Amino acid sequence: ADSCIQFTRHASDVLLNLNRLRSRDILTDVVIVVSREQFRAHKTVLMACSGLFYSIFTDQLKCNLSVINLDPEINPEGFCILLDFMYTSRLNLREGNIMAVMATAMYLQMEHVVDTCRKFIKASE
Amino acid sequence: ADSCIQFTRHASDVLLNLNRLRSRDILTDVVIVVSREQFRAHKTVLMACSGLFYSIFTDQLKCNLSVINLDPEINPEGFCILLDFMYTSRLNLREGNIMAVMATAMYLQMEHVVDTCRKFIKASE
Amino acid sequence: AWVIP
Amino acid sequence: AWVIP
Ligand SMILES: Cn1cc(-c2cc(=O)[nH]c3ccc(Nc4ccnc(Cl)c4C#N)cc23)cn1
Ligand SMILES: Cn1cc(-c2cc(=O)[nH]c3ccc(Nc4ccnc(Cl)c4C#N)cc23)cn1
Ligand SMILES: [Cl-]
Ligand SMILES: [Cl-]
Ligand SMILES: [Cl-]
Ligand SMILES: [Cl-]
Repeated sequence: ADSCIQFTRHASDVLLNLNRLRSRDILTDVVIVVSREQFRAHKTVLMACSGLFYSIFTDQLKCNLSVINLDPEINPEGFCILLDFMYTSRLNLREGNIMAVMATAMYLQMEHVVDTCRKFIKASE
Repeated sequence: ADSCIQFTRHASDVLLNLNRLRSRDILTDVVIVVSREQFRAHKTVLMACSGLFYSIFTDQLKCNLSVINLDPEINPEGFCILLDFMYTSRLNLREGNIMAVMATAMYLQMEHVVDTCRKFIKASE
Repeated sequence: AWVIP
Repeated sequence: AWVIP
């Protein structure tokens, strides 16, 4: 209908609870491997935040995998920062990690993150 | 860190994508049965929005069930309205459904919905 | 919270 | 959108 009321904080409260489930390893259904590092997550949150994971988990074979191995060129800290952003809306962007975060966001297909990385780099030129 | 930047629309964009996955029946992992009606959903979204589903899906046996049957006194339209609220932040509250929505929200343990129902009822007294 | 969206 | 939270 068009007569709905809306609870402003609902979406951010849902995301907070999804991150609490991730911290406690509750109903996590995939491990993402980035070289020597493993990250447990929920496939639905990954798909909802990344064009690459949306493609992977809508594929009729890959949707059933419990482990996904990323390209060896992907930096684990860059992936960790982006996984935290997926679950919190907060991006820990620093001079020492911006190149790795931007490269990881291009690979994961996260256009808003790629945008703010490009803007922060351009401001330092 | 404390030096994060934040993307304002991220949480609402995640919730929109979770609702699109639900509409397309992508990676839904539970069917909620409410008398004669069935509703497919993602356990993590249900837990993130409801004290009852949080208790059910953190139980070591019930976490593995693919079907959950609700109490026969629960109204299917009331449940449908609340499931749509879980996935959108929008509550279709009307004179003809408020009693069923409030009863369903009390059973599901959704305190903000119970609150606005009580306020709308009190305004009509 | 609640608002008219 | 991006802001300082
Ligand atoms: C179709 N497509 C969308 C993207 C994409 C690019 C990007 O920069 N960010 C994204 C962020 C999230 C997503 N996920 C979705 C997009 C549209 N509908 C659905 Cl159901 C999902 C999911 N789950 C997708 C993207 C790539 N291909
Ligand atoms: C511990 N507890 C919380 C509730 C609860 C009540 C209520 O009115 N609304 C809720 C809405 C959502 C939830 N889900 C959670 C609450 C706290 N931490 C986590 Cl990890 C979840 C999840 N997933 C829980 C509730 C009931 N018992
Ligand atoms: Cl596997
Ligand atoms: Cl993004
Ligand atoms: Cl079952
Ligand atoms: Cl609520």
